[PDB]
Formats: sequence, C-alpha cells, structure tokens
Amino acid sequence: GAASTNQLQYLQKVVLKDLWKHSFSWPFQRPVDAVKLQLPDYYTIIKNPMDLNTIKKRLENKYYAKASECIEDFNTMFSNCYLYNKPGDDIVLMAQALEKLFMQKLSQMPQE
Ligand SMILES: CC[C@@H]1C(=O)N(C)c2cnc(Nc3ccc(C(=O)N[C@H]4CC[C@H](N5CCN(CC6CC6)CC5)CC4)cc3OC)nc2N1C(C)C
Ligand SMILES: [Cl-]
Repeated sequence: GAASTNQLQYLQKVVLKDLWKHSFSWPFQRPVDAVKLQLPDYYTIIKNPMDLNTIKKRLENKYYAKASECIEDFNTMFSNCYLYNKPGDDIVLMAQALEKLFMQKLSQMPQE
C-alpha cells in the first residue's frame, strides 16, 4: 500500500526482526528488571525506558501513526544504553554493533 504503510511494515517485518536475530539483541529483548539485575538506580536515571519487545508490541498493536515515531523509540533504546553505562563497557559495544545494523537497515527505508 502507501509509502507510510510500507515503512511501518518494513520496521516490523525486517528491521525489528533482523535486530532481534542479531546475537547482541538479548539484553534489549525485555524491559530492564531492576530487582533481578540488582540496579535500584536504573529507573531513577532512565525516565524513558525502551526495549525491543515494547517496540514489537506497539507495531503489532498499530500504536505508531508513522514510521518516525517508531524510529524514535529505537533511538531512545540506544541513547538510554549510552547514557546509563560507561565508555568501554561491554553493553555499550554491543549496543553500538546493534545500532550499526539498525542504521544499515534504515538506509534502505523505502520512500516511494
Ligand atoms: C541495565 C543496564 C545495562 C543496560 O543498559 N541494559 C539495556 C541492559 C539490559 N539487559 C541486561 N541483562 C542482564 C545483565 C546482568 C544480568 C545478571 O545476571 N546480573 C547479575 C550480576 C551479579 C548479581 N549478584 C549479586 C550478589 N551475589 C551474591 C549472592 C550471595 C548473595 C549474587 C547475584 C546478580 C545479577 C542479567 C541480565 O539479563 C538476564 N543488562 C543490561 N545492562 C547491563 C550493563 C547490566
Ligand atoms: Cl544469548
């Protein structure tokens, strides 16, 4: 159908799916469980938490009106990781590799 429809479909069927399949996706597949991970300060520091499963559900639920809103959530997920953690941390390296894949898939976003 319309370009906007193809774009949101692309984000769900290709971008989200390929990120999930990537070996470094596992920390981003669920919301941070602060009790489990022993991180009382996580939701003190991160006020706009985001994860791939939340994105998945929103795409399934037709929550986003346009592709840009979904891309915002992906970017928020990466930004959260960069903000909370420190340079050189393994989690940051992982996020950077995942983000690179994200950018590559974005570069092929249909416009017609
Ligand atoms: C949230 C910040 C950042 C981030 O930005 N995102 C997005 C993120 C997302 N997801 C994860 N995943 C996990 C990270 C870690 C674990 C783990 O087992 N951690 C264990 C560390 C040792 C703890 N000890 C404490 C005292 N011990 C002693 C016993 C005798 C009392 C026994 C148990 C138990 C918990 C599991 C994960 O998933 C299952 N990490 C993330 N990070 C990491 C840098 C923490
Ligand atoms: Cl794994």
